Amino acid sequence: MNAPDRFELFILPDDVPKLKITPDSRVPNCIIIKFEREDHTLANLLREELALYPDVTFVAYKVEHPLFANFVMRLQTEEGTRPKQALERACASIINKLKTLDHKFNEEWNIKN
Amino acid sequence: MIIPVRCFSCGKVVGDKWDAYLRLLEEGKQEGDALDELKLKRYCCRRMVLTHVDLIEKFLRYNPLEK
Amino acid sequence: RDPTLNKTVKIRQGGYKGKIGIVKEANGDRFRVELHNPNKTIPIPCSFLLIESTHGWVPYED
Amino acid sequence: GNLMGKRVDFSARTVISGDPNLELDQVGVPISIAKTLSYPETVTQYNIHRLTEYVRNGPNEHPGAKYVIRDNGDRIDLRYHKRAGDIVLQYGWKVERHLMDDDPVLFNRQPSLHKMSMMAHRVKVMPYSTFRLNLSVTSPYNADFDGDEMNLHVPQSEETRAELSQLCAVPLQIVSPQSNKPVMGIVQDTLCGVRKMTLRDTFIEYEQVMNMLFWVPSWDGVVPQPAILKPKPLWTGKQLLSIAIPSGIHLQRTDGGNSLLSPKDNGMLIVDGKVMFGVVDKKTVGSGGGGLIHTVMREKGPKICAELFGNIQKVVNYWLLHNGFSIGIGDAIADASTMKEITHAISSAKEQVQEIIYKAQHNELELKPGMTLRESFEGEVSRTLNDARDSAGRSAEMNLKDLNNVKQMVSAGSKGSFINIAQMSACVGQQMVEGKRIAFGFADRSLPHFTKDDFSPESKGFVENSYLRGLTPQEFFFHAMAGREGLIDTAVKTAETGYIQRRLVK
Amino acid sequence: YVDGEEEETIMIAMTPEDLQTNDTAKRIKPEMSTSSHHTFTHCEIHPSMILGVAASIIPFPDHNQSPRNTYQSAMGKQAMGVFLTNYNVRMDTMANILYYPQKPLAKTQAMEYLKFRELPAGQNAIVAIACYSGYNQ
Amino acid sequence: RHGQKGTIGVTYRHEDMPFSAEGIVPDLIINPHAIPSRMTVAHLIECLLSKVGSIRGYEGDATPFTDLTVDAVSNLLRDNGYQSRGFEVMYNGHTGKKLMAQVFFGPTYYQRLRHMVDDKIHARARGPVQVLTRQPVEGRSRDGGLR
Amino acid sequence: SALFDDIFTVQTVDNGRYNKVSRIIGISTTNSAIKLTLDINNEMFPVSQDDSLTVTLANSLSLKSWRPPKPTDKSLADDYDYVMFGTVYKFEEGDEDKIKVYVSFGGLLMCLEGGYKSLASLKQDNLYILIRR
Amino acid sequence: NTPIGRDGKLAKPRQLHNTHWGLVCPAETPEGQACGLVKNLSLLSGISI
Amino acid sequence: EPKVNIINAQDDEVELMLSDVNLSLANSLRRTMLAEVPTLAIDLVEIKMNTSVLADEFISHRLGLIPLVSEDVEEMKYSRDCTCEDYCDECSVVLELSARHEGEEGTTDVYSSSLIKVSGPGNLNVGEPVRRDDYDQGILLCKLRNHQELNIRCIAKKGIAKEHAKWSPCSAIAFEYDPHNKLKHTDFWFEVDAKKEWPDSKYATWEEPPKPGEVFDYKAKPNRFYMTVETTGSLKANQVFSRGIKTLQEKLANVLFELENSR
Amino acid sequence: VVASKASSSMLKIDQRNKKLNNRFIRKAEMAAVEKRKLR
Amino acid sequence: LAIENLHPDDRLLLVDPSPVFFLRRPQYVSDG
RNA sequence: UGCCUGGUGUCUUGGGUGU
Ligand SMILES: [Mg+2]
Ligand SMILES: [Zn+2]
Ligand SMILES: [Zn+2]
Repeated sequence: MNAPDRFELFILPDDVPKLKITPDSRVPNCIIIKFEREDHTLANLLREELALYPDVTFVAYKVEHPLFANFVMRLQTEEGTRPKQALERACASIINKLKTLDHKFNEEWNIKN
Repeated sequence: MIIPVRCFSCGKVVGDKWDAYLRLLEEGKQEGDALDELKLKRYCCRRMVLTHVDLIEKFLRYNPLEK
Repeated sequence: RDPTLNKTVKIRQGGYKGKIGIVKEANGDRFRVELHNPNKTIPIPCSFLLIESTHGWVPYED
Repeated sequence: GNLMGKRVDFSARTVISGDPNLELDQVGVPISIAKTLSYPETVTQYNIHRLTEYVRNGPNEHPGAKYVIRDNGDRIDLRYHKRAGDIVLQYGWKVERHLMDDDPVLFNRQPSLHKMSMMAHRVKVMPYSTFRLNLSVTSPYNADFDGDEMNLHVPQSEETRAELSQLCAVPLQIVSPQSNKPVMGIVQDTLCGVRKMTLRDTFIEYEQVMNMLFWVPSWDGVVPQPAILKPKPLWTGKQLLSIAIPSGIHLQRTDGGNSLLSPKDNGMLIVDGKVMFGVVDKKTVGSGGGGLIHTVMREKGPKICAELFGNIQKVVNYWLLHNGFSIGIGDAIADASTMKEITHAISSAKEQVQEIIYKAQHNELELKPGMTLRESFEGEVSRTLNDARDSAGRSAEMNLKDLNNVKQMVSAGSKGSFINIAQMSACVGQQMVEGKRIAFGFADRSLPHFTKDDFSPESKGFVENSYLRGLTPQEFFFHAMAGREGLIDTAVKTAETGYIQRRLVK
Repeated sequence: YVDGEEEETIMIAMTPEDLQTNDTAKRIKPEMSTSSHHTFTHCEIHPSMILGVAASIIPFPDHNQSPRNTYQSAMGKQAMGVFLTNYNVRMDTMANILYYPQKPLAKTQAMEYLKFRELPAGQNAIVAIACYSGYNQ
Repeated sequence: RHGQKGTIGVTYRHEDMPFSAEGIVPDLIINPHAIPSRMTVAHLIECLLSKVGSIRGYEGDATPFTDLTVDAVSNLLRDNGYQSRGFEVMYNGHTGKKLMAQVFFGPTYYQRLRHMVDDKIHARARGPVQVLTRQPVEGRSRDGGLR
Repeated sequence: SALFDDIFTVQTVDNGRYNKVSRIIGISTTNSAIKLTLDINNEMFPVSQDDSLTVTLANSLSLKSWRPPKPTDKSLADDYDYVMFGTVYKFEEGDEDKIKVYVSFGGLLMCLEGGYKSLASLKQDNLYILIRR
Repeated sequence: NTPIGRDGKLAKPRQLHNTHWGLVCPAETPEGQACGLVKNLSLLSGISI
Repeated sequence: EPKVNIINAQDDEVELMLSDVNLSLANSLRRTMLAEVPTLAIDLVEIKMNTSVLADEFISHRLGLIPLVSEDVEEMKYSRDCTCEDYCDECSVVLELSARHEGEEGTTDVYSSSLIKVSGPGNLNVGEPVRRDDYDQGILLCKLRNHQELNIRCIAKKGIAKEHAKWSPCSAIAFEYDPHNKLKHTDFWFEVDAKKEWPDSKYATWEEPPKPGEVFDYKAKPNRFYMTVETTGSLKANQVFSRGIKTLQEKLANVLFELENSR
Repeated sequence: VVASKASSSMLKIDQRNKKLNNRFIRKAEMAAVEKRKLR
Repeated sequence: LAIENLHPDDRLLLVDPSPVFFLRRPQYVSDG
């Protein structure tokens, strides 16, 4: 009766932006990123990738409520680095890791086929 | 009522193994050995075939309402 | 007087493509159609409907 | 039935559920109930644009409206209006808009025994069909989520809304006038997890600390220095808990005359909102007086005290989610070294009762003044058997390790007590019906499986076994008799107590 | 057959093992040392027959606190199952039928005569006891 | 079957539930706090016996007043390669990290009761009233009011 | 820079209830009547009986939000094997020359008994303890 | 059913007596007003004809 | 830097070991394979006649759970993203079932082999119900006696397991790391001795047990992950793994594009 | 009646299982009672 | 022949690389 | 131009739900 539609977990409304960024003025060089229609799958990947960068001093995320499909991430880098550049570097690095993983799996599967 | 298509817990397809399970039990195999022969390892899958009660054989005994 | 009221309709676009329903409210440009598939009623624009007729499905020109 | 109390409009009722992610004074309202109920808002020049938007949205789209009421009192129904977009709102009209977020609503559970059973929450519209409560408010309502239902009443005026938000609001009801102590505290797995999280040997890595700090809504964006800086940065659970406590809170407690060095990590010392030592448990964040909640309410006010519940719950719930906690059949089992002790204690008690029986049968028994020979004999036997059960339970409890889950739940105070451990592990004990041992229902015996005139402990309702070990049929029947007595006593005393309270109130 | 008044004058043994004269898990039988000797006249067929229809569904009822047994006896009459095999041809005011009934894995011997194996009213779920996210308190 | 009634609090998908090393996710998670105060040890014993029975392809005999002991069931469970007390090392669904505490885990017979929320939810703004007293009628079926 | 410095010999090591935390008791070699009761993390800085520990107390590591230390910077902690940071919650100005300082490193407690002259400078809000072995 | 009703109630009729052994269920009884007054036959009981 | 080592390979399950990756990446890969790889499943049932003893929606639910071959589902489009009025051949696959019992005695079993593909995308290997062999009858759908007939027309669409569990390609993904507990990520409950009361992991021989005199290593991180991917037959194991990787890459690329277009 | 093949197979399985249970359970009980007696 | 007809010493050669009274073999018709 | 509808018993009894 009051159950929401299941496609609302991943289908993005037109008026809702996928990615909203607002600065966090309490500490220097910090931003708050709000991801819509995402969950732990992308969030944990990004967080653990960014935690290893020497120029990222704080990274965290939280899912406010399990019944709503979104999460909010806090990122805070050194003085030299803008946080959005660090986020882009994390995304590209994970993409390269996945690409080489796929290549190696294909090689191994062909060998053992 | 009738054997479920998928195991509730994990999702393995167990709906195609009811007839084979009955055939194996007919030959004198034990229930554990019959379930092992069908390659049902996880006990979540084993409970689906082990505890299923086949009620459609009782519903079919009633005369059909149309012809 | 809303000739498409209480008529079987089919949805051609959106998240409910190809679902049969019956029009319940016909105020204007926003039709309330109950779905046969789940037990619920949803709003839908007139452009998204295919009203059944004596010869197949007809778009919103009934 | 019609003047002192009557049926009312603008109300709802449904099953309640729990939500760890709700503030203390928030209630989760289904969308259908929010659409059905309404609040008449007067059109002014501060909200005419928003109210026109609501009127356009109609009675089926949230946020929406159901009626428009003119100055003369005529109602315009928006379901049956073909020209809803052709309605212009004049100042002074009323729009019966849908229930929206942060609307104060009165919330109630029956029976309403005291004034904390009706409190005003703030609405938050949510999917699915159950009311949702922060679990700290389940104590004043005497509610749990096994099927209970609660009532919601919507105020219909500005005056009534102000009264609800300024008098009956949940933060204002934390401290009760009945015993000048808080009525809401940390409960259940939050209590268990704040005990486990604040142990002396709980250390947290940097990446988990960052997540735990971001979860605190009131955190100021400064990460505390770790307790251990080298070789590896590590934080203790006490630091992450002190993050949730507002600054300027001082609390000192002495448990069992402990020193300031606290070898057993008991007692408590909070300096400027930072925990120095002491495991946080029921004695600190419970509903008792003089605890952390009472101190915060007296010092900072109802708003900060209400935020304290949310902060503590969020931090502890995240930590416990990523740590885990369970209970199994292995937690109700004691080793053979303890089982032989329990068996020896029970056998010694039975031998003592046998000696008392012999002494009474040979007129060698001392008589307690004011009681007959039979009464004195029965009292002595009952005391001996109760001491037997207590001794066996104490042995079982001293056996248990620190990793035992039942011991952890009992130590935290979240659920259970010593008697539960004793009965699950050591000995169920003596079953009493109407304050006496099992009577002689048959002709001079309790069951047809005993010989006549048998006063042995097992012949009059002493369950020697434990729940883990299993009960013999006779013990099963006697224990069933005792349980039936308990059920009857509850179901009978409730009506008498209700009548007494009604007379007192009148 | 004996009734409630003839039972006053008989001596019953609980089990056939009672007719003749150091483990931490097995239960303890009554010592019954008050009588030098016993002359039993009857023996119980099986002690678990003192339970009714609804209480014969509980597994290990002797390991439970008795009010919980009473609550289960009450709640077992509200469990949806398959009340009859001819539910299609019946016109009842209400009827609830479970799609996929399963028989219990831990059953009792008294369930054989209650036909609980043929018309069961539940399912075997994989249950985990844990404080996962705080939503099960 | 032991008086442990409750209502669904939330539903998680397959990938959000905790899982064991062999990929088994529970259908249902209940709080540990239900056990100690109510002392339903039969719940735990039934779970253990059902685990052993489903592993070995038998049906457990839970008749009361028998010679079955927990230690025999534990020996049988240990012989099959599981922890004798029923615990299992379980991983976190969100992050994949091991849980620090092992989880009691096994099949148990649950039954669905007739009381569903959609048959109890009720709200009223305005509606029919009694003819004699002009107060809201009684009943959810009649769109009545609350007392 | 450093507010206290000494060398201690461990008399007793008590594990007790916990697994990752040990109580150690030590007396200064150069000066008796100076005692040190301390909680340490076993898994990171394991100690044994009769060990010799160089204990140093400082009010700063130099030579507000915490950040992971860059490999390029150098601080006082580079010379030691175990560094903790805590708050002083009691400074017992006791008898003629009996002074007790209680320090809590996030729940891990330390008590330092000694004469007034040695522990006069330890009247600070927060202290670092640096242990070398 | 025991037709003692609600008026003039007492605890003794509602109790589980020793002589109930083997003839009525010790565990099965309703809640509230009819607790103890409504009984269920044991699984081997009979009624004389 | 990442490495993959395959232990066992089959059409339906692959057992492999990942190394030199973070735990988060392996868990995200597991979650993606479980609930974000698109497959093909029956989503609409039009019941032209059903005189069997099963309810119409009972049979509809059973049909939705039947796995269909989803090899070329990438070329296929989502139903909501297809501009065609109604359903075309490029966003849906039409299957038809017709079962009947002849004679006045006996019982007829309706299997998933009776589902006949009527229309679908051109030359795309999608829609056919999965069969173990050429002589495998398949999933039992219903049973019929004399004069009972089942005549339905089903439409299959593309979706993910987030929307409904019937679109999940995997059954259960076993996942495991650190068999010998060198990282001390779990604390072992015990009664007497924790070492002999806990069964050894099935990969315990793949890693050297810790030495008796070894100290705890606080600098170590989980490095080798053992995971087994089982499928329902709609997709092969290698296809599931590769498509999970590709889906994760697409998600990250979408995030990157959003960031770059935000400015 | 003309029972279906599945029902006939189930009946045969039930008869076999009943016989096997009646044998094995009785044998196990006889084995256990003598041990409990000699203790 | 069966396992019973095997020689006791040859039965001793059958070593796993006894029934219990509380594990019944499942049935479908029950009784009554 | 053919033009759209809100109005719901009572009294007993019985079985249940949450305290
Ligand atoms: Mg309740
Ligand atoms: Zn399964
Ligand atoms: Zn199309």
